Order: sequence, then structure tokens, then C-alpha cells
Amino acid sequence: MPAVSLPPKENALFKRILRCYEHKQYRNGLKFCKQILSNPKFAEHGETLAMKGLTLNCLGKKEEAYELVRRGLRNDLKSHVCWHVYGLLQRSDKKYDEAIKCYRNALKWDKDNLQILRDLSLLQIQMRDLEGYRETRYQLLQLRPAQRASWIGYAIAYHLLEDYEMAAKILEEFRKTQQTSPDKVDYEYSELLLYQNQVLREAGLYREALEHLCTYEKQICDKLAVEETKGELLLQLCRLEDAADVYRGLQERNPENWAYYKGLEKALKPANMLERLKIYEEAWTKYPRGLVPRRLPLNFLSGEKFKECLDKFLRMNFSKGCPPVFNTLRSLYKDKEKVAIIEELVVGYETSLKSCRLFNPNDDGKEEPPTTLLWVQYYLAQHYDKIGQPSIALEYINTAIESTPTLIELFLVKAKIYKHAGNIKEAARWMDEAQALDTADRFINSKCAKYMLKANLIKEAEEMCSKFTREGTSAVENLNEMQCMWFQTECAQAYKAMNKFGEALKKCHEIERHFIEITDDQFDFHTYCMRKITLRSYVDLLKLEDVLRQHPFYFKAARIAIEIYLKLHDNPEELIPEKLAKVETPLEEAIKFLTPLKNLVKNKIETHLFAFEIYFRKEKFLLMLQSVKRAFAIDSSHPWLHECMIRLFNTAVCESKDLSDTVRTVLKQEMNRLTNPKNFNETFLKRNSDSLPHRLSAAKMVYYLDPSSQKRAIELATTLDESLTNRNLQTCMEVLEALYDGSLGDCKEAAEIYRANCHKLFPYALAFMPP
Amino acid sequence: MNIRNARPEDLMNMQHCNLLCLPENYQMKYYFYHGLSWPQLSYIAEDENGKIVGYVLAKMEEDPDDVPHGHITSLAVKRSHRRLGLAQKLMDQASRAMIENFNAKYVSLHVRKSNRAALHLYSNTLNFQISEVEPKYYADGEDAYAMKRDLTQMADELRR
Ligand SMILES: O=P(O)(O)OC1[C@H](OP(=O)(O)O)[C@@H](OP(=O)(O)O)[C@@H](OP(=O)(O)O)[C@@H](OP(=O)(O)O)[C@@H]1OP(=O)(O)O
Repeated sequence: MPAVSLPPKENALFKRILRCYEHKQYRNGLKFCKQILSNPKFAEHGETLAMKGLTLNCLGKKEEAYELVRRGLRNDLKSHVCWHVYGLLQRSDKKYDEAIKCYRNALKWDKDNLQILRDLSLLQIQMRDLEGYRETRYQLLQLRPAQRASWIGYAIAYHLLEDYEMAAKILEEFRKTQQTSPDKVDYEYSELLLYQNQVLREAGLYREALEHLCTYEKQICDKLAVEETKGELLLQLCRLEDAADVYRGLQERNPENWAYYKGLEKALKPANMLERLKIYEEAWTKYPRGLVPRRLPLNFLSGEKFKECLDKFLRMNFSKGCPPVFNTLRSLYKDKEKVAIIEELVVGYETSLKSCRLFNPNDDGKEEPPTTLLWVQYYLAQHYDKIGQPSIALEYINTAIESTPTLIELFLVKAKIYKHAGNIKEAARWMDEAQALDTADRFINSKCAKYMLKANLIKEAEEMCSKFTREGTSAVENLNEMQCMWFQTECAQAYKAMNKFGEALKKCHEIERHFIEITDDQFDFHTYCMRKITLRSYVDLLKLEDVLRQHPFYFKAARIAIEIYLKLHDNPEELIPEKLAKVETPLEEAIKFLTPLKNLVKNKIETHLFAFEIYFRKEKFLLMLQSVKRAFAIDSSHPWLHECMIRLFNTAVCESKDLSDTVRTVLKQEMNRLTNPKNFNETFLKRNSDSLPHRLSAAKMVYYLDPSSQKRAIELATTLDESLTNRNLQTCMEVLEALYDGSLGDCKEAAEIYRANCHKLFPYALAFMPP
Repeated sequence: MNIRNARPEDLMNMQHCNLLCLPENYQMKYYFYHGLSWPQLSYIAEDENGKIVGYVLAKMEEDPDDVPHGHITSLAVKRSHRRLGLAQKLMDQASRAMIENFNAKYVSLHVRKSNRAALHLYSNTLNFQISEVEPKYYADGEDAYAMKRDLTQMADELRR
């Protein structure tokens, strides 16, 4: 209000305009604006014009807001009010960086302004201007040293900069003033302490943290956090005796938390496989209801102790009749030997149960009811599905459906069978069945909708989801209202499977809009968490948001979009499918989708192979080399990565150098380090001849080099002897698509001797059935 | 299945589980609201691969009419992992946390009166008791029962 210097009547008016804005008396504030602006002497008066525009913006009249705030500002560019309003206005449009400039300019003319300092800092942390947030939080603490928020923010400033020790000293200072105060909430103090402890730990001051935790432990009420970080620290300090006590208490508190079993193994250090099993034995007899202690030894036991435990585990689970027994053991199925122990044992259980309703003929216990046999048949149905024997699995599920036609789980597994066997259209009808058996269960509804989606019955999936969708609007619009990315990702794949690239891109883009929205959702907790002192979770959320697009949903969407934008480059508010497929620069839009992957998903080989495809079409040979290398670091023998090097090696040798002879020779020195392309391919096929996914990548590549040995390409690609390490349904679909593909030149001849040769191998798979 | 305290990087996965399992859905911001207000209170159940098969999203009631008490915003267990006791185990963990962190004297939740499944779960297995009906609670228009589980015996077993 000092920035404004007006006659009393208007100075009074002006104060009312500010007050109307704070109390959202917009219609009344507007009247006062017009009163000042109607007097000719102040029709140009900048702060009233700025305050006019900001009020208008609250009523959704953005462009008149921008005319007014801009015009008002220009009349008085040394008014902190005008600069502050322009920042305020640009903030409501999430243009946070530009808002920062206006606040900094406003403080050029009002250095110690409390509101602008708070607003400015609030955006600096939002944008991760960590240096500037510390300046701003420091400036605040000097002006308002007795306000808790002044210290909280200063400490947070240094923590996020990783100046752990300064963060430590600010926090201890604040903690002293909070021990004395009577206004202190136990919970808020407790949270302050665990945050103070966490920074000490993140600074690797492990013993200081432990002494702190023991000093203030009785004033910390989150006793889970007390004991969990006590165990962490005691292990870190080699207090293994005391660590074991801590983790024994933890396991009593929650016997179904894996972490405390690994803490005990770290504390006790069992020397042999049986000393380690003692840890879990003791947990059983102490927590007989618990299932985690009886499951985890199956991961490390072997030999006859493995089958004894498995025998106890399956008998328990088959008598209690719980469904997810097979699900719990799927990780054991990576061990080819354990699977035989399972198969011989469960198969034995069935043959024994029919001759005499006992798990083994020599068992003493009372006879098992008929349900016990259904559960082993339900297991073996899932077991033979995983083994890759569809028909053998499909007979078990059908015997069991005939015995108890009421148990919905058998219809899901029957659907899973037909899916795994490459017949999703069949799988879909079994979900429809299962779904109609419990109209009330959305979990079944979703799986039906999902299977219908994958079967490209998109409109049928909408109507199925609609059974749980809000009755106001249509189902797709409510799923997007509720940030349902499983439906939208699965929908984008379906739309992409039917060459409806426009509609798929619409779904891919709606998923990004969700991640934008979630990224913005942090804004309100910046201040909230300073009054709540939930600082651990606050910094956890800040760290979460910094890598938010690491989530599987983003990658699933981004993959689909990048595939479509490449296929649209090879052959060419409101998201309209038609307009989105029309994009004049498809590779540029793909780049926008790839950028978060390049930063946050360097784990995956795909993020570099995709990047390669964008830069390969985009001519950029420097970026093309960057992508092949990071992929080579992850898996040197990857079949897609192989196809990518053979395409880079030769477009360097063959044509369009158009760069410094160093850029033209750097690839010659770098690729001859990582001789000749054709023998480079032959050696790949040499080392990886047994593998087929590799074998095809060689096969297409030898056709890339010449069309003459196409016939040999066709024979190396269509090998189907069981010698092959990875000859499965989806790879064979890859090979036969590769003949229609054109990547093997017009092989309609071998394509149908291949479709029919594959129909005999996967008789349920649809991709291989006669016309 | 692993049962552990939910953390902010778990909430999207919780939201996915919710959307698969239940009709009452929330936006991510509401999930953040819980994890940044009552972090100790929500628990998850995950499998070998860190995939969520159950959760309990919980809070303290913000303006309790009487004593402080916790409130179940949402609880789901995928039917595929039915019959392993996760709903009880999840519920027992949030209960213990509400006691330690907020001195809750009970836990309350809401249920459509026609939701037989949930009524039988909460009343028969979790010792929840009907206390009061909220007329036309749901946007559907159905009345809700409010159910309370007394937390003072648990609290006494903990102090021992
Ligand atoms: O790879 P994912 O993205 O994790 O998804 C799924 C899916 O996950 P969600 O249900 O969690 O969304 C399934 O079921 P769940 O057991 O987790 O409930 C499942 O297949 P179904 O829907 O057919 O049960 C499946 O299958 P698999 O056992 O073959 O790994 C796996 O599916 P995808 O093969 O489609 O990736």
C-alpha cells in the first residue's frame, strides 16, 4: 500500500480494493476499481489498473486481466505492487518461472516485504531453485525470528542442498526453542525429532544419530520409526547383539514384514543353510498364524529340507483352501529343479487324494473334505499353464469347473490359460462368465474390461466398466476424471493394435496430463507441511516428484506414443485424435515423450533403443552414437540393439557424410573398437545361434545387407527345433509378422508354411490359424 | 505377502489398487493429503515384485465430536489374494499406529447398508460394530452405516 500515493478518498477506496480481493469480495472490489478509474486524474493509475485486472482474473476474464496488469505495470515499473500483481497473475497460469522474475523485481523496490518473500520462496522450492530458496528463507528468518516456519524453511533449505551438517545445526537450534514452549504438540515435536534424526543419518553421522535417538526416544511417539531406525543404526555401528533384539521386537510387531527377517539375518549372520532356517522355525512356533515366515525359506532352501517345508506349506494352504498359493510360489518357478519337486509332490497329492482322501496314503489325520482336492487341481491348472503345457492345464481346470461351478477363481485361471496360449478372444469370454458370477466385485469387472480391451472390443469394455463408473457421465470420461491409467494405457494399446493411431495418441496424452497434474499437486503442501511439521514425508514427496515420471504408467504410455510417432513419420482443453495424428513434426513430439525417460529411466535398454530410432530418422549422428552406447552398456547382445548398430555402421560407410571428417571417422574408430558390418552380424549369429530372438535380428539384418541371401535369412529365422533357447509363442509371432513385415522381402511363400508349422506348435494361438 | 507402512512413492500404486477394486475413488492429491498428514497410519500389502495386492488408507478424524479417533478412508484386498487375512493384518497395523501416534480411542468407517460382503468382513472378522446411520451418504443416495471398533483393549495390551 505504500507503493500507492493517492488522495485520501481514493487511498481509502484503494485500501478497500485490496481488502475486497483478500475477502473475495470481487463484485464489490470491481465497483471500487471503477470509482477510482472514472476520475480522469487517475484513469491511468497503475496499481488500480493492476488490481482491477487481478480481480477480473479471479472471475475467469484472463485476457482483460492481462491487458490491465500489463498496462498498469508499464505506467509504474518501480511499483512493487504492480510487479507483485503481475507475478500473482502469471502464477495462476502455472507460469512459475516468469512469476519468479516479477517477485524479484517487486523486491527491488520493496526489500523487506513479507508476503512477496513467502510467495517467492514458495515458487522457488516448487521449481527447485534451491540456492534462491535458501536466500529467501534466510531473509525471512532475519525479519521474523520467533515464527517456527522461519526456522523450518531455513533447515529444509540446507537439507535439499545436501549441506547436511548446517541442516543439523539449524534443526537443533529450533528444537531447543520447541522443548521449552508450552504450545508444543507431542506429535509435531516427535516429527521434528525424527526429521532431525534423519538428516544426521543422511550425513552419515551414525553414532550421533543413535545418541540422539536414545536421548529423545521417549518424546517420539512414532515407535515404528524409533525401532526401525534403531536397528538400521545398530547394524551400521556393529551393535549386532542389540540389533537382533530390536528386530525381534519388530517381528513381534509385524511378523509379515520381510525387512525384519533380513535384519535378523544381518544381525545373527547364520553360517550355513540350516542355521538360517532356525530364524524362521522360531518365528513359526512363535507366530503360528503367520505365513511370511513359512514362505520365505522356500527361496533359499534346497534338497530335502526344501521339500519338507514345501510339504508343510502346501498341505496347510490346500486344507485352508486359500486361492493364491500358486501366486506366492511363482518366483520359485525360475528354478527348473524346484518345479519338478513341486510337480511330483502336488501331482502325487492328487493321485493320492482320489484313491483315499488323504494327502499321502500313510497320513494319520482325519480324511480331507472334497474341497482339498479341488485346490490341488486348481494349483496344477496354474502349474501346467506356467510350464507352457496349455492342454494339460486346460483339462485340470475343466474337471474342477465341473465339480464346483460356483468358484470364480477357476474361470479367471481358465481365462489366463487361453491368454497365455495366444487365444485372447476365448480368454475374454471366460472373463465375461466370471464377471457375471459376482456382479458386485469390481476387481473381476476390471479384469474383464482389461481382457476385452486387449481383444480390441473397446466399446464392449466401456459398457463393462460403466457398471462401476459414476452415473453422471460416460465411462471413459469418468475414468479420466479418476486418473485411471490402467484403463487408458490398455486402451492406447488397443487403439494402436487397430491402426487407430489418433485415438491411441489421445490416450497417451491424457496419461501425461495426469503426471502434469500430480506434479502440480505438491504446491499446496509446501506451506501445509510447515504448519504440520510432517517433514520426513514432505521431503519424501519432494523427492518423489523429482522422479515422478519413473512410474511404469508413464513408460507404458510413452512407449506407445513413441512407436506411433515413428510409424507416422515413416508413412504419414481438447485433444482430438484426428488433429493429433496430423502432427507436422512427429519426431519432435516423440522427443518430448522421450525426454523424461532419458533423465529418469536410464535403467531400461528400451529408452536408449527408442532414442536411437528418433535420432536415426532425424539424421543426428552424434545423438545416434550416444544412444547405441548406453544401450550397449546395459546388454551387449540385445537383439534390438544389434539391429540398431548394423543400421548406424552402414549409413556412416554408405552415404551422406555431411559432417566434419572427424565426425565421419569418429564412428569408424568407435565402432571398430566396439571391422566390417557383415561379419559383425555373422559373429552375433555365431555366439547367439541357439537363441531365436537373436537369430531373427541376425536374419532381418542379413536381408538388410543383401536381398540375394534372402533365402538363407528365411531358413535362419524360421528354425523351430527345440534346440533353440527362446522359441516361444510371442517370438514366433515376431518371426511371422517379420515375413508379412516386408523386413523379409515378400515371403508370402514361407509365411504360410510358417503359419501352419506354428499352428501345430501353439494350436490355440490365433496368429497361426488357417483362414 | 509383505505388510508394511505406506510411503509417498506407494500412493499411485495404492490408487491403482483402489481403482481396480472399489467404486469409491480419489484423486492423487487426496492420497498425498493422507500420507503427508498421518504418514504412520496407512499400510500396504505387496508381493514378490512390489505389486500392491491390498492397502488401508487411514486418517484421524479432523474435528472429532468426542474423543480423538481414527477413520478408515479406504480398504481393499484384491480378490486374487483373498483368504490370507490381509484385511485384518492391515487393519491391526493402522489401529496400533493410531494409538501410538494420536492416542485414538477407536476406529470408524462407513459402509453401504446393502454391501453384505463388507458388513460381514468388518463386523464378523474385525470386530466392528454398527453405531449410527448417515442418511443419503453416498452420491448414489444410499444410507451408510458408521461402524466403530473400540481401540482401548489393544491400547492396554500395548502398554503392558
Ligand atoms: O505386467 P503388469 O503390468 O504388472 O500386469 C499384468 C497384470 O497386472 P495388474 O492386474 O496388477 O494390473 C495381471 O494380474 P495380477 O495378478 O497382478 O492381478 C496379469 O495378468 P492377468 O490380468 O491375466 O491376471 C499379468 O499376467 P502374468 O501372470 O502373465 O504375468 C501381468 O500381465 P501382462 O502379461 O499383461 O503384463
